[PDB]
Amino acid sequence: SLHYDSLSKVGIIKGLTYNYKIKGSPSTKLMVVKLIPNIDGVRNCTQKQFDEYKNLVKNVLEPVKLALNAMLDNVKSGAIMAGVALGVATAATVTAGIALHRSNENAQAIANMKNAIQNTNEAVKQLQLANKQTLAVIDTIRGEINNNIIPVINQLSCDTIGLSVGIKLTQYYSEILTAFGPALQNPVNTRITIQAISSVFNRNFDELLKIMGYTSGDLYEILHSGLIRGNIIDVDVEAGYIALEIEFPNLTLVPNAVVQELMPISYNVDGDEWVTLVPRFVLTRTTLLSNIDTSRCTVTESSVICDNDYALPMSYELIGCLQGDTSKCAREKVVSSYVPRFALSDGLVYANCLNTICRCMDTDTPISQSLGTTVSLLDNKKCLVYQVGDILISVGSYLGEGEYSADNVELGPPVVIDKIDIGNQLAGINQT
Amino acid sequence: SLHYDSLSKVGIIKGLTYNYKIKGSPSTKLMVVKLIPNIDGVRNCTQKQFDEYKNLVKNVLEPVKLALNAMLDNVKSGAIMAGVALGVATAATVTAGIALHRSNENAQAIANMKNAIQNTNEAVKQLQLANKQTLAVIDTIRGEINNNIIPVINQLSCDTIGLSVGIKLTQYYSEILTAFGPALQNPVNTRITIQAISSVFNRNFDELLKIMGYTSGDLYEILHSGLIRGNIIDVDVEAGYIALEIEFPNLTLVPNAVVQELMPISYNVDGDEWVTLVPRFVLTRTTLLSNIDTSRCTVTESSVICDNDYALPMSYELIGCLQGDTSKCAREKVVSSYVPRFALSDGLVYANCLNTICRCMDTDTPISQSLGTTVSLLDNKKCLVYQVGDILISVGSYLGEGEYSADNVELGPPVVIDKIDIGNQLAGINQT
Amino acid sequence: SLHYDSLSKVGIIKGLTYNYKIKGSPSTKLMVVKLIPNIDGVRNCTQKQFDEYKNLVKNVLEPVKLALNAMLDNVKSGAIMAGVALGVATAATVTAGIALHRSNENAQAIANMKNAIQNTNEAVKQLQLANKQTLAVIDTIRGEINNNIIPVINQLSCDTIGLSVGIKLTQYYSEILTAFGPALQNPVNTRITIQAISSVFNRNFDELLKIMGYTSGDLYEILHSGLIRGNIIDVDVEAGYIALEIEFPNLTLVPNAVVQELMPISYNVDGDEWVTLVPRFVLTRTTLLSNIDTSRCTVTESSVICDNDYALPMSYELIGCLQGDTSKCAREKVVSSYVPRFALSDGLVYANCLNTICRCMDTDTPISQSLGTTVSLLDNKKCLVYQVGDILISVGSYLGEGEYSADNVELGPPVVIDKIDIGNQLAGINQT
Ligand SMILES: *[C@@H]1O[C@H](CO)[C@@H](O[C@@H]2O[C@H](CO)[C@@H](O[C@@H]3O[C@H](CO)[C@@H](O)[C@H](O)[C@@H]3O)[C@H](O)[C@H]2NC(C)=O)[C@H](O)[C@H]1NC(C)=O
Ligand SMILES: *[C@@H]1O[C@H](CO)[C@@H](O[C@@H]2O[C@H](CO)[C@@H](O[C@@H]3O[C@H](CO)[C@@H](O)[C@H](O)[C@@H]3O)[C@H](O)[C@H]2NC(C)=O)[C@H](O)[C@H]1NC(C)=O
Ligand SMILES: *[C@@H]1O[C@H](CO)[C@@H](O[C@@H]2O[C@H](CO)[C@@H](O[C@@H]3O[C@H](CO)[C@@H](O)[C@H](O)[C@@H]3O)[C@H](O)[C@H]2NC(C)=O)[C@H](O)[C@H]1NC(C)=O
Ligand SMILES: *[C@@H]1O[C@H](CO)[C@@H](O)[C@H](O)[C@H]1NC(C)=O
Ligand SMILES: *[C@@H]1O[C@H](CO)[C@@H](O)[C@H](O)[C@H]1NC(C)=O
Ligand SMILES: *[C@@H]1O[C@H](CO)[C@@H](O)[C@H](O)[C@H]1NC(C)=O
Repeated sequence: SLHYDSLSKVGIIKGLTYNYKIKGSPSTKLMVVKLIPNIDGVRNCTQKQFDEYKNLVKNVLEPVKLALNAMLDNVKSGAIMAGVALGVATAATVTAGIALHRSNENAQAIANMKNAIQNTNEAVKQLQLANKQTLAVIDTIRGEINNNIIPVINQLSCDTIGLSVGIKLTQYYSEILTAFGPALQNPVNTRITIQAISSVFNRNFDELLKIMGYTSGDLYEILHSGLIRGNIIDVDVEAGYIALEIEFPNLTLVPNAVVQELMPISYNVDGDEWVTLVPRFVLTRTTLLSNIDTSRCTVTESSVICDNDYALPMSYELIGCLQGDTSKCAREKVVSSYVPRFALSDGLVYANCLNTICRCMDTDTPISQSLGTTVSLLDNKKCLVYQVGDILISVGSYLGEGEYSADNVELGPPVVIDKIDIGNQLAGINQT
Repeated sequence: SLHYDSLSKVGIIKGLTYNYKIKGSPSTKLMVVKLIPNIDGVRNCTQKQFDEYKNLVKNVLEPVKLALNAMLDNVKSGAIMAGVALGVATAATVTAGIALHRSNENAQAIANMKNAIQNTNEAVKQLQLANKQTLAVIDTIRGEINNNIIPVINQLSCDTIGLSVGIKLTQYYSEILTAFGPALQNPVNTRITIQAISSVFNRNFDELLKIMGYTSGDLYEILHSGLIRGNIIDVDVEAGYIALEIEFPNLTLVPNAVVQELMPISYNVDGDEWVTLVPRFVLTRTTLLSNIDTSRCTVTESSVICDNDYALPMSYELIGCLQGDTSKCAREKVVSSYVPRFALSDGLVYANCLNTICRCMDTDTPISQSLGTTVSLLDNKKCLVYQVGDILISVGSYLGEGEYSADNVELGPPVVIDKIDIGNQLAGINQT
Repeated sequence: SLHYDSLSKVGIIKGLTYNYKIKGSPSTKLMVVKLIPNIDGVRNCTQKQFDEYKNLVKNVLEPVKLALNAMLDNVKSGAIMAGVALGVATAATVTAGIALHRSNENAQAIANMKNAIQNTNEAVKQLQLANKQTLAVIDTIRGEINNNIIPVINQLSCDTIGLSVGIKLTQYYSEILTAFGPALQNPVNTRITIQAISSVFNRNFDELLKIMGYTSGDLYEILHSGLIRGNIIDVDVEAGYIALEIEFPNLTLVPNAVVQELMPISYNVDGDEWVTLVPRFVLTRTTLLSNIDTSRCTVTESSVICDNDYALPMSYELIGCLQGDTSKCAREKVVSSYVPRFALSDGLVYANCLNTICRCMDTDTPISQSLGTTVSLLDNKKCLVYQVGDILISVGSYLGEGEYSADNVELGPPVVIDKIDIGNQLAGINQT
């Protein structure tokens, strides 16, 4: 439970409040990415280039089929994993293996549609499966032929058509190696985001989502957070395609979990300028404080959205600091020319008026701050419009038992923190 | 003030000297990015796809217009911010809000040109505003229609034209969501680099700069450093466009500020190989040393260019080390097979001749180093061409009071530094 | 030498074993990237735009030619570097300078083919040099003209052809500045990966490799690891091209070097849930342990592939921990809702049955764990199929002197580790 009045006196001002969300239950859609295109219309001119290409595709997929079959043979049917056959695995790996087995029904439904997939002549098509599920099938290369070669085909000789298609087949191959590289090497454990899958399809993830029945504008939270992901459930070596299953997860709101932002400003210590060291975000669960590493999460207007729960333990001293004992708040000296010197909270302005400019516009007078005063509070008790630095701002009233003051503030120890500095410091401590 | 003679004896060799620059005053140009294209020529074939598209654009921009109006209503007219209405903000946020108000004059000048923007039929066009400012207007989609559909339109049926344009409209939409995503969610505080804006325009930032009156080759320092940035000043929901203001800042040379590079090499300690731990870059201001985090700056041939002043405090022990007391310089043991074992400074070579190969080519003799000697200096007093490792090099003369030696060098404490290692070490220290 | 039985008792389970590889000897191929295209077929319509373009290219390359000549003049002929003329350099810089001199023979062979390069009319061409080496020559722009303008040229007026080509020339220029930016500023020391070079050629690295005589599928280890790189050996300012030399290195298997993965799980301490802090990867050389920073390496199915040898020293306490003294293993408390609670190793399952669900399926009974027990081992001595969490798994037999137990496990000190937390903690330690 954060204590805001004692924190503001060491320059820590209450910022925005966000709620906390984590990935919830799954929902899936099926997709096929074709590696071997339908080249009807250019077959006689491109015969040489196309046969070379097909052989390369086969060599890429054969090792993938072996990896997928190796895992399927370790699961029998809930489903039981053969621990001895698998030998070594993480809990996540074992779970992925079981999931692959469960998805085999969809893989078979897709395989039985092989002819419909092969005979598709449009870059994007939707097929129906025997189990009433839909399948999104894409062949980027066919699109490029339909748009760039066919409309002008009567102007091109076969040598030109052959060379032109060969370059297209080749650049597509490079896009596959880049987007699915890791997934082809480890098809059981690797997941691919929708924005990465779309890099094979000219980067058009909006089209892929539309086929699967979604509007991009309605998926902002899971799309932007990178939570729409797929995995390889099957491959067909001779047909030349990869079967993916794509997840569109729900989000779970975590009860009694609040993420609070803190806004540090500089403060005065007998003529010197200092800043207090606290984490930007603090996670509170009912009553307890913990650390939240938001560099691994997406922060939105109202929510912090994480894939999993990333709460980390907070040190004893930091909890003591945040709960109101300022003698435990480590501070660092400011040496650079800029640092935030004011902030707005609940309509009031907190500022270091010894390092920035504070004036009352109603009276055209300067605002003083004694050297023993750490921060100054600007409210509407005496003046409505203040000049703070290069801006003018109107403020509200102060709520409290009496006039705000920061005349006798207990400060924590000074620190210098860096990788090299800690090395030198800790060595000095143990050497002495 | 760095002491180079005592530092070279622990393997720290003086490297290149750079000056220091930070962002200076702004200069701006106006731009409009059209989301709804001019489709004259295909209107009858694309009617269905185009109407769906326009509705999606409207839904994307409406929330942006609300965010922009919400901030404008908090500023009245210098301009005064309503702190109570805003409630909670950083100093940066308040400044951004005031800036938005100031840019409203340009937003109105652009709005009054709405018909000229809508009736543009070229991918890139320059318009004149009533206030004698120019406006750069782009519509990437129109370019694609002019280049890929119109020249072959007599070969295409309407079903084909409809589908072909639909895919283009859709992929453009995806590029907008990726490039301006964060900016549409927070249009007041988010800034976009020119190389990111250009990702909507086929990645052609040179064309965008040319229209705005600049040559890319003359903007290397601010272009490469990521300092050319824009922000959203207005949107037009029904017209389907975003109005941006793009900054082309001047750079400020910081007086008496010098950034000095240090080049660590290994050295000998009684048969073991050690390296001293110092920061690669040290910032000096007149006489004082501080840390500079160059991972956040662009380092060029002669300058270190930072957006803001990022100087950080340096620890007491590290200052003592760098100023000549080598007993304060922490060292780490070398366990890997490679480490720099020599360096060139002021025409002279410093090397660890117990771990690498040092020979005099003039006499074809080996160069000895006693076990108590930390580093050896190779100069032209005795030999002109030296073999150092696998290279041959000519050297200059040594400037000093007498022969260089490193026979009695006081060394600092040994350390091992990592995240896990510090955890274990600090725990051991407090537990004991 | 890792001690696995005592480590499993604090939740550290043996994971996968990888071998260790580093970059070996070089092999090279030559390439030319043309900046000034062959525009035969559109010369009369594009005259204005083309002349402006050529002037811009000249201005970009002139400074590069000066940097290259400045270094060549410091090397005479093994080759000898002029240390005085160079002044200040790292060992790496001096080596790069010597290498540039050695590559000058190839630069001359390329220059003598200038007319063959200029008269090439296909996007990708292979030329023969007088020294029997091949040269890969690319001109992306020519490809775009051959594919998008010529087939429809009778439908386009000159104004249209002029504008259309101008946009293509301009976007190409932007791609060059992005891909070779750093290389043009520092042509002696900067290296470019093949996937970055290919970003000038529509991202088609498979085509570039094919011309140079390679199959992408056979280069997975060096291609994916980023070890296929080139450097600028020459430029021709008037002709408008950059000459590159591209390296295709062999890999060296490091003898007696093994990289071992560790898999941490949670464990019980009197009702609390804790996890032990160890590095994920440990490098062993014959008998010695060291740290390996794999974030700088590519991890493949069987190998860890690094550019250079990145072994780092390991602390005394961590070695003691890993070699069997568990009182030296620092631990951290779990506060988040998820943590791995089991793992599979050598067919056996290790689990924390106080925090997850453990049951025997053969008898349909729960598996107990006393509060004083740290971890539980699930083997086939009593039950074949276990339920662990939400999965079912079959297990093998335990190899040892008797029944596995973890009743009296000595634990190391508790820690909280973060950047801020260490700052506060170390300050408290020195202040007290
Ligand atoms: C652990 O605590 C000790 C004692 O405070 C630290 O040693 C002292 O550190 C200060 C800087 O914080 C040194 O500053 C100098 O003090 C003298 C006063 O004699 C003043 O004239 C100088 O201008 C400067 O301010 C002080 O010399 C130094 N004391 C000694 C005996 O060396 C120590 O650095 C702390 N350890 C860590 C890792 O922080
Ligand atoms: C703080 O200082 C103490 C005392 O120097 C450190 O304890 C000692 O650390 C060394 C390694 O630096 C251990 O190495 C061993 O020393 C014995 C000599 O008895 C030698 O035969 C071994 O081959 C090895 O070199 C030494 O055992 C250990 N001393 C004790 C009593 O355990 C301590 O590690 C330092 N703390 C930190 C965080 O650095
Ligand atoms: C270095 O060691 C000392 C001594 O263990 C640490 O001080 C103590 O730290 C613990 C937390 O680890 C504090 O926890 C509290 O203990 C009281 C028992 O009196 C209990 O009732 C509370 O609920 C809570 O568990 C303990 O108060 C504190 N001791 C004192 C005198 O303040 C110190 O934090 C360690 N330093 C570092 C950097 O770890
Ligand atoms: C290739 O096949 C198409 C479709 O039947 C035909 O129109 C074209 O003339 C054929 N080209 C050659 C060289 O046979
Ligand atoms: C569409 O409009 C254009 C321009 O007037 C015309 O040439 C074309 O024939 C029209 N197509 C149809 C299907 O009406
Ligand atoms: C440009 O040159 C080509 C090739 O000789 C010719 O066919 C075309 O008509 C010329 N165009 C003009 C405007 O002279």
